[PDB]
Amino acid sequence: HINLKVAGQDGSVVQFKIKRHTPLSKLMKAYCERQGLSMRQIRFRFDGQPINETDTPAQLEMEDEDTIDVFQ
Amino acid sequence: HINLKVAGQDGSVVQFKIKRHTPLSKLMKAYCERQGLSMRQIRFRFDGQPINETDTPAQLEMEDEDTIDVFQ
Amino acid sequence: HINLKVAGQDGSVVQFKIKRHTPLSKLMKAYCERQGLSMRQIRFRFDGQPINETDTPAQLEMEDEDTIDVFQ
Repeated sequence: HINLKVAGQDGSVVQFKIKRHTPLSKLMKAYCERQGLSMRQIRFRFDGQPINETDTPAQLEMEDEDTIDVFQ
Repeated sequence: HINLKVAGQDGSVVQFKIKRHTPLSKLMKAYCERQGLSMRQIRFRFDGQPINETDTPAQLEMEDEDTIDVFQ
Repeated sequence: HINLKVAGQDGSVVQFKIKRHTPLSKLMKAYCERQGLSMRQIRFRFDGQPINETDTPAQLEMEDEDTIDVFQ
């Protein structure tokens, strides 16, 4: 697994672990469930690029302790 | 204190700090309270072994930044 | 940004990132919102000193991976 941070605009940082070839939608759904948020209302980006349903950490060239940004 | 991670099957990783000779039930109860979960429905394991009410990090040979796995 | 930990008496550790010259009330409000807590009922301290509305990490001489303590 690699460890990823999900950072909100409020400064909150929530941690996940995910395998490099697993879709990031695993993480996005878990974030929403754990944080009581809706995909209808939030968006996830990595180094400015939107993350799609099937993108994986390896495809997006993510490394351990990288950060995903969440926006409204 | 040592720092411990509690990892769910969804990839969520939640952090605790606990003294080495304090029972892990402190951590288990705090996890349940903070995550809105019930002991009735979840179980905690460390390197495949169930964690009991009075087990301590020192007894289970846990070290800083180790991970506890949570299951349904 | 620097990374800060917010530690509860239950051993929970929640992470934030904040710029050094931004008021810590950003973090305090985010903690309360994310944790479903009220400022009416909790207090934040750093190395024994209460944190006020306009105190910044730089003013309080905080560094990456320092811990803020939360109390009832």
